[PDB]
Amino acid sequence: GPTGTGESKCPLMVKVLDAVRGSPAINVAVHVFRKAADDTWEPFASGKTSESGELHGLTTEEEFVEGIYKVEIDTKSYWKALGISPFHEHAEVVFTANDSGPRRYTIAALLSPYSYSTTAVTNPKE
Amino acid sequence: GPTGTGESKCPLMVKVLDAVRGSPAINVAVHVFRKAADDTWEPFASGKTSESGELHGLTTEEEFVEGIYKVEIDTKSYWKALGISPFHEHAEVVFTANDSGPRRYTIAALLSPYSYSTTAVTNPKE
Amino acid sequence: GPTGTGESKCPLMVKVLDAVRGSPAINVAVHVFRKAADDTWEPFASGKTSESGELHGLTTEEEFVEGIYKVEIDTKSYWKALGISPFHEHAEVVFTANDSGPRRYTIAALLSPYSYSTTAVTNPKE
Amino acid sequence: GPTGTGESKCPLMVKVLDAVRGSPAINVAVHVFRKAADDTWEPFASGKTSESGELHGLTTEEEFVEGIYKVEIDTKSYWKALGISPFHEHAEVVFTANDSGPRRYTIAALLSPYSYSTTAVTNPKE
Repeated sequence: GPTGTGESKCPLMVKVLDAVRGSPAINVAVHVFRKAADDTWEPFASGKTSESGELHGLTTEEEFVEGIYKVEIDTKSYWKALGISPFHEHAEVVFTANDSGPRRYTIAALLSPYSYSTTAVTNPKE
Repeated sequence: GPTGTGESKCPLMVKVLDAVRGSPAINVAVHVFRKAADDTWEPFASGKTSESGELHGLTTEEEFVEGIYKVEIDTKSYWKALGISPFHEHAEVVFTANDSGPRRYTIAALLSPYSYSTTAVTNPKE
Repeated sequence: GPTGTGESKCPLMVKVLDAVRGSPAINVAVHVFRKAADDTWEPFASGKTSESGELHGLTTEEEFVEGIYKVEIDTKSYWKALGISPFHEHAEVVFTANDSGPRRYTIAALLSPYSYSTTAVTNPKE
Repeated sequence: GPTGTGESKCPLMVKVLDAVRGSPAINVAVHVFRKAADDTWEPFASGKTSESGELHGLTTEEEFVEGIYKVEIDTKSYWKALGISPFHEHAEVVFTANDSGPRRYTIAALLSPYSYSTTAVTNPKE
């Protein structure tokens, strides 16, 4: 579940919440990509949210180098399973991650069938 | 149609959206209040949103004086009518109307059974 | 800080996030009221968010009986201190809390100077 | 003024709001894409939001066929222009345009340096 391509002080964590039910979004698949040298998206890490709606251990401090990363949340499969025909195919969060500043990231996403918000971070990890 | 009290160049407008169905929240009750000297809420204007999810002609420029206002939105009757169990009793937006600031105010509300956003203002008009 | 009128399995917790800075909202004063028998708001508990943007220990399982509670977040003082003139006087969350179902509550609030969202819960506590 | 490609009864419209200043996001670049057979994104329509934060006449009913669309919003250049350091590279909305569904689509985006919401649809018109 909440795991991926690494284990460290958790430089990248994802938390998904369900705005219709008032609970975390469990079993939401997440795919992380890194912008490759040839400008394409290279697959970086993936997992699914736990019963807490969280995704941990996706990567590691060493592996998480500067770059443009795309965090893709499969919202569609999530609503489908619930009996709902959602509007979005998925929710994507694209950002630059460096060395030069903030180096631990909490990407949060609040889900509604026709809407979603996404917000980012704190500082060290907690 | 769906109007409040006074009709003319709208200094205050309300718009409500349904994030579950992806459409405007139609026929929603909104009640506006002004804090009186003894700090109690005196009814100011009221109305129900139209088929477009908007409420206009609530008040007028001469009537809308500086002060503290409360826009209360009956969110619960809305979800009940749809058969979804909601969390909130209602949504509220409390703000100070200040002359040296913008004249026109659009209070936007995006609704979910367990969550809501509220955003405000602009200046010239539509 | 994150404390109030009780200590238990945390039936009521509050977390505030800053959407402009990407961090938790620290030192945000929170006031909780309970609808009184005579239909007025009786003060119930209060505190301020910690460095994590969270508020714990506000109440206790025994003290937190069925009722309509109003959670008031002093967003205005928060932005003022930051050098910003916000739009809202505060952010309020009004809901019924029972015995008959969900009995642990996490009220979260994401803050912007002219906007704010609020969402509620999970189930047991975590 | 601020238009995309084809002009007439708008099957797709975009509106962007600034949650920091409480006004429309003016002069924002939006690029629309259609997934092609080989699953690559082919440019479909583009434009900059007007003084009202809207983008109209992007396409036309005859042109807007069923398929998967991507609306990319240049959020970063927006915050840079204001001098605020943002988190996201840009905002994206990926969705399937399906005939048996509504015809008109308004993609609404509410922006903050570290957070964004996106909501959709209605049906008849304005």
